[PDB]
Amino acid sequence: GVGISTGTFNNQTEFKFLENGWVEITANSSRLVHLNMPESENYRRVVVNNMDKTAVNGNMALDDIHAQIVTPWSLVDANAWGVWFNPGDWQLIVNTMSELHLVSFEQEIFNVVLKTVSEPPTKVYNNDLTASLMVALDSNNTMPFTPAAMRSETLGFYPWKPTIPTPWRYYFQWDRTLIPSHTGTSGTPTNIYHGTDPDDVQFYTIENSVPVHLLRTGDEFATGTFFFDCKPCRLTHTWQTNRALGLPPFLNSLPQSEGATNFGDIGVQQDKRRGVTQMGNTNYITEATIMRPAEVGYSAPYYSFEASTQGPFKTPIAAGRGGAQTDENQAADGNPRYAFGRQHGQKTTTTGETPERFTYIAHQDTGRYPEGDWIQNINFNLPVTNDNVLLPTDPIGGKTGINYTNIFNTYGPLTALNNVPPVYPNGQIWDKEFDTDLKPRLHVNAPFVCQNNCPGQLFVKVAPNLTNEYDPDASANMSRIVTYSDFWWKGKLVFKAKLRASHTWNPIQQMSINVDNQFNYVPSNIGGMKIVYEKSQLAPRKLY
Amino acid sequence: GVGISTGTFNNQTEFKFLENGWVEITANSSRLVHLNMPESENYRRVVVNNMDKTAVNGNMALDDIHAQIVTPWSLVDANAWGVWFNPGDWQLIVNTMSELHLVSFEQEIFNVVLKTVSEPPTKVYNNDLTASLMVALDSNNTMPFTPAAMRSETLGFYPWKPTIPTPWRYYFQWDRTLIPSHTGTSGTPTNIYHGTDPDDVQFYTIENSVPVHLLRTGDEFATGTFFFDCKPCRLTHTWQTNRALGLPPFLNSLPQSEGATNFGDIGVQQDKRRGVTQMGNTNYITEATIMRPAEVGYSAPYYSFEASTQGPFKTPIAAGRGGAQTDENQAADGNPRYAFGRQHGQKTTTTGETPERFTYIAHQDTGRYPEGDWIQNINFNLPVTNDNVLLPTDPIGGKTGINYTNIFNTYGPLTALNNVPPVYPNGQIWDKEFDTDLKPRLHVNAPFVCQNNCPGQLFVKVAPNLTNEYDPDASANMSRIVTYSDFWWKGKLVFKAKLRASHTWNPIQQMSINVDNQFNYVPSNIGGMKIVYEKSQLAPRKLY
Amino acid sequence: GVGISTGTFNNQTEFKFLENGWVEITANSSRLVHLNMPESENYRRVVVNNMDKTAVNGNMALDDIHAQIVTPWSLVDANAWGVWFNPGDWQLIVNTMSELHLVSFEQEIFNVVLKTVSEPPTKVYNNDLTASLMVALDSNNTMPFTPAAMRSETLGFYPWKPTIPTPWRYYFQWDRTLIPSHTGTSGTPTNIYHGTDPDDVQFYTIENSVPVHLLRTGDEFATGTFFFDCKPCRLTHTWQTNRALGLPPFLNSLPQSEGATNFGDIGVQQDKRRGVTQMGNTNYITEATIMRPAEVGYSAPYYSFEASTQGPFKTPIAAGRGGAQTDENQAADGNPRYAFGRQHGQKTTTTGETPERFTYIAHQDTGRYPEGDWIQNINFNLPVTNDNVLLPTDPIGGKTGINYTNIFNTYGPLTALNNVPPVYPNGQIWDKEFDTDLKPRLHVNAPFVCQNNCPGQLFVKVAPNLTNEYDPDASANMSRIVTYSDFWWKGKLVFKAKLRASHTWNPIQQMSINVDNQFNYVPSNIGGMKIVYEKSQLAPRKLY
Ligand SMILES: [Ca+2]
Ligand SMILES: [Ca+2]
Ligand SMILES: [Ca+2]
Ligand SMILES: [Ca+2]
Ligand SMILES: [Ca+2]
Ligand SMILES: [Ca+2]
Repeated sequence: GVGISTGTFNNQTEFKFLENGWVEITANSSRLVHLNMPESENYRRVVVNNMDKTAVNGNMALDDIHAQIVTPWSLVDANAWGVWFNPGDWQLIVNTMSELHLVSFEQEIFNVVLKTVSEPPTKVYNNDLTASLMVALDSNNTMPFTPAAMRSETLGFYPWKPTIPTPWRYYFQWDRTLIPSHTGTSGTPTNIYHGTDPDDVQFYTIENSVPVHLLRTGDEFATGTFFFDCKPCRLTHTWQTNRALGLPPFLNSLPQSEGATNFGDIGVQQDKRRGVTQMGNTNYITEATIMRPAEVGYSAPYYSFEASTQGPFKTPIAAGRGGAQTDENQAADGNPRYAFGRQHGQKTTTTGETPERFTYIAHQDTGRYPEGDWIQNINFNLPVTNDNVLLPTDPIGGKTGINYTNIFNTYGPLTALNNVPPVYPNGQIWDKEFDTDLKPRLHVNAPFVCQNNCPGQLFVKVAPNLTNEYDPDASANMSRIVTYSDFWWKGKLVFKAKLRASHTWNPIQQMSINVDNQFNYVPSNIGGMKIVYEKSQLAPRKLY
Repeated sequence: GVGISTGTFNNQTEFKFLENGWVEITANSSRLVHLNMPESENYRRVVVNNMDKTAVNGNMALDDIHAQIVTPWSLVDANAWGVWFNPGDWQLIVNTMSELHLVSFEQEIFNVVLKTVSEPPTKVYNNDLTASLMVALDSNNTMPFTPAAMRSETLGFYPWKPTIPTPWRYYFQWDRTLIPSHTGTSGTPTNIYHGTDPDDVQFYTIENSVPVHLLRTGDEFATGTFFFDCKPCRLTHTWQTNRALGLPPFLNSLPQSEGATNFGDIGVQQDKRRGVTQMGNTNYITEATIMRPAEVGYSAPYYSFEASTQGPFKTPIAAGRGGAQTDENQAADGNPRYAFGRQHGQKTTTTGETPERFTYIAHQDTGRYPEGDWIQNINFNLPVTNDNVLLPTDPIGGKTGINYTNIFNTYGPLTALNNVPPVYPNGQIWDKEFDTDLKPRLHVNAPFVCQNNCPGQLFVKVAPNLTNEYDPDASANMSRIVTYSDFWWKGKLVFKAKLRASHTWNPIQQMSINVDNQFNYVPSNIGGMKIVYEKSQLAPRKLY
Repeated sequence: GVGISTGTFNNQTEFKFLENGWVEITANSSRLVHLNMPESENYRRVVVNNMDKTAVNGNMALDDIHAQIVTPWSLVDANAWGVWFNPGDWQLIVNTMSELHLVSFEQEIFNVVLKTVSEPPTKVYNNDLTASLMVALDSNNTMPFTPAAMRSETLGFYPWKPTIPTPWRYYFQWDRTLIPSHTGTSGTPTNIYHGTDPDDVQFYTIENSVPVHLLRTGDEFATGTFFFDCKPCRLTHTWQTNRALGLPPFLNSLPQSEGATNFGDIGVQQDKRRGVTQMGNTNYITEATIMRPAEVGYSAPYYSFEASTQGPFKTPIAAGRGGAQTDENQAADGNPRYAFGRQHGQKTTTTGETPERFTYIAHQDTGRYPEGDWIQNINFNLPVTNDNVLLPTDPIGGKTGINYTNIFNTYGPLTALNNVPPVYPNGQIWDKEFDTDLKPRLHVNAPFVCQNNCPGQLFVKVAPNLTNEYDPDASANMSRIVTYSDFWWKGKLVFKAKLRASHTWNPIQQMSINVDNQFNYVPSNIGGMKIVYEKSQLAPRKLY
């Protein structure tokens, strides 16, 4: 009914402690989504082209060619930590728990309203009570999956501020070639957009693949409750790298007085020691030689682009880096860098139109430091001669800036690593699994990955508001009455975490407020706000 | 439904006499609350600063520094005697009863309506039937408690006049220093606002702490019925001060003829009398010496400011004063002074913008008269020499205007006193108890204090009315359609009083109308009105 | 049996999460108590006397006279946080919970062993399997209560290090006088130890008041399980001082641009404002004038010694202080200062024999800053003249260093304050209540206070090991065989805490390890260790 409300705004989280310390966190989100009528009621296929840019020689990475079907539908996407937990709850979940399990997820659209604008320099807005807002929910997932969180196009992270959905659009198959080159490269590299291969053509439309519901003021649509099925994320980090795995060499000479220079001592000739190693040659048994069960971490090619059918692309790393030898200044390939607008973090009161960025660097020691790597000649005669050793300092291919470690992959049967950690408050939450016959061991964008099917996509769109003049048989773009619309949105994501227990004697790391961050969690005398990213795996944990 | 009313205006009290004379007074209140859209849809943190003023030297008391979170929500507060009883009922409850007990309290919001304004010099108002009024009810009390009655910001005291709620805002932790000084004080006293201590930072938002309900014309929200749990107020006053406690000395010579100068007479040398005293020294047993069981009242420091973390503040007194030696002209520390606007008392037809004030002076003799105090030397040799006596006339610290009684506290185990009386029609009714481990024996602002939890707070706010243009990703303050709203409010406060009985031969005090006040309870030929404060503990009562 | 163990060393804590988040923390403690034979098998009455010291004039505070009954029994006391939680668990209990409730407490003595020493320069130790260790347990509390934790004489805070019980001794009634004096004081002040008043003489002996159990190797004694009955401690702190209580003045001019100097503004003449105050005089309504319900905190006399029967003693304060204006440098009367040895904190590897000290300064803003206090003349005419104001700068009694605030007590009916917080790891846990007819509202040494009866005291003592020569009828101190003894001790203290929930948007304070404290929770290359004190009420909480 017009004068009747059809739902309830609620943005309240709820920790429900149960038996055996397994809390049941119920995060509720409500927002006031705002929505205008499409630029055109049509589906368009468009090609983005920037030859000129990549045509520079030694500029291949700045490639941007591609094609896309530009649907007239907007997409309401709430997949991002910043939509379900304020900083206050994120500090709770991160300090006290150890593992999170995604459980359900339900959402509805209530209190819909549609209005229409009129001139002159004085616009006038009046309800159009018979108009309709279209909602459609691709539940089976006939529609291609497009996680908005990857281009900061999710929902507002502040409950007390309106928000908006993103215009949906998806990738359309296209061939394209482009040969790599540096600056000194002579001539012109084949840089061409070939076109399309019919065998891979796929044009989707909501109309034909999903049942669209029309809603009027008095209406309201609510999805069902979906239950995720997939592995538990953890909120602990490991630090033991292959070098701190096992039983330490038994010292024979323990130091006799406190002193930053009083080191105990193994006390046994490197080649007279007992133990095991994989070096059939020597009899040396050092910390870098002894034999650790397997290998934490792996070495992968850095800033290497591979390329197929549609063009060059970076070769994703799952380890990253980190360390007393990074400090974000040394931030290398691996550590993800988030760039975002005012809706999700950047100081609202901030003008100018430059994104806000931060490079997340996890607490886990499982990435590598290439500098220290090296390779010796099987014979193993040390001190190693220059001819028998290949360092990260020696050039490869003849390039001064390229070393062996730059094309090195050490990923093998004995590799062990962890899944990407949650990145509050800009990270994705769940991601759909690849429909390939052999799937990845992890997605580098999401902590959780629905095994079976992921929740479906929810699309909305303001129904066409025809005037009194209209003739389809004409080429002229139809003309509609200006009509925008506002409606409320409310989801409910429910994870089930497990409490933590202290095993150490020493206290551990804990997220906390200090005289230094103190002002990142309060608004400005203007009403300015901002959400500063938090790390999510504070406490350590034995790996072996 | 739009064309349907959803409630009933009722401002009618009801005394329901039961068995054993224990009436059940049911005061009902209805008002037509009026409400505009927030200045900004944001929460702001602001600091009030008036260095300049307190920077005068000998001006510390006029300090006004502090910080506050300025929420975009209004608060409907009906906590004040002037909202539930007209003068007519207040005369009833005060003349015939003896003790009041707070019992329940329920309230609802019915008949909501939202409108929108349009130009030119001719404004035009039209219903926006799809718009929504937001109501939220912090029942658990997650929200900080802010009794409006302390700044005359409660609801209208006249049922036949519209009214409005107050913009909510609460105190935000902040340090600050300021050294006391008088005029002759040389140099500059450390007068600085230090800032904030993170460890005490608390930013609350309704959105995240309470479920907000959206209402449309056809909607209506009603809270539940809460049952207060706390001590009974009384409507009698005591007069016996330590000097009229017990068995009077037995007179030996009763006067023989009427005469303002015919005093009877004890007839026994002050040092040959029998009885008890606490003066191990002397053998004198006068009315000022004999031993009364305990001590009615206590002496406290007057116009003394103490100071902690956030600045100087007056040290509240719970006794006040009063007497044939006050007459409000002598009104000292203790007696509260109320200052208020047209909504609650000041003559409506009165122009100019100066508040209306009155200093309430209770009927109970339990305060003190410092003038008459004094201290003698243990030896007790009278007439007391100047060296053995310290009077309220002798200067302390060397200040001509400061005497010993000015820093004197006589509050001790034997102290007895009463709880603050009801102050019609500007006084608060109930107050929430301090969440401290050791609580006060009384609040000096409320007669009743909920032991457990006090009724929750009700906040309302006009939902954002977005136009057709809006982009969150921009720093510019959003722009909304002008929208105000009106709705009805109705509460029901139910106390349960007990009737009184005459024990004396002489009649007692009674509130009544006379040729002198006669025109404070009728309107003016203009429609002018006003509510004059009434005392509430008319009849006397034996203390011991 | 000799070759049979009679118990189990266990120093393991256990958090048992139940329904509604109310964990059940079970702290277990085991230690290897070590014990020698008494210096003499007799009870002695001794008098400590240091006239000479206090006889200095202006040295009264350094008084140490008293008498004591020196029993031949040792006392095993485990009353101290440092005995039940390592830092690791203390960080858990403090960061995640909100209130603790003491629940039970049981303890036993198992695996007893007695040995005996023999010469020459070569001592030889041999089991004396028939010898006996005496254990006695004053359960009814016939014995005077002596909490060892007040002189750092509790049990070892490290499970992997042996420990020892304290020689028991208790206060014996004695009169004594001593007149206060400063340096310039002429002549000699009456400084005398008067002796004893028979009417207060009380000589207690374990033998006559408790059943002593003899134990041999194969024996083992276990007490019962006692259930404490007393109030819950809290792990939150308040910050609102009278100045941040209530509804903040409604600002009329909110600032228009971010700026450390952009303060909003009340915008209404200090004497034209509405509201309530207790100043019958003026019409000013400032933040230091308006009327707050009651008064958080109280002002008490500082570094004031009172004196009765047995001599001068400091007048304990329950508020302390703290603030941006203390920093421990300003640490004044109130904040307790702990001094301790290697057994409980001081760096074990540290030589020299100076105690380790730290002044605990709580997070709660409920103490005062005397500097800012002041008093005005009732008339209230500001700017305040020097004659009408008495500041903390003006001398009292004629002493340059004494001001009015130095003898000021503002404790009155309206006072509100909290109970002392837990002081890890040197603080006492429970304390016995005074057997007075009117008891204190709090003990300043313990967070918990058994209402009924406190657990009883456990005393141990090595039974007399007579030689072949012995004649009681002789004055010569008997002669025994040298005999020491070792035994194990194990208690189990069980509190029941309640989990916490986030209400704020901003994260809160949390105990945590950082590059700065990092080495206070790990041992030294020598085996050095130490326990650094932790604060226990991290998170804030609305007071009103
Ligand atoms: Ca093909
Ligand atoms: Ca690390
Ligand atoms: Ca602090
Ligand atoms: Ca009177
Ligand atoms: Ca006596
Ligand atoms: Ca503080």
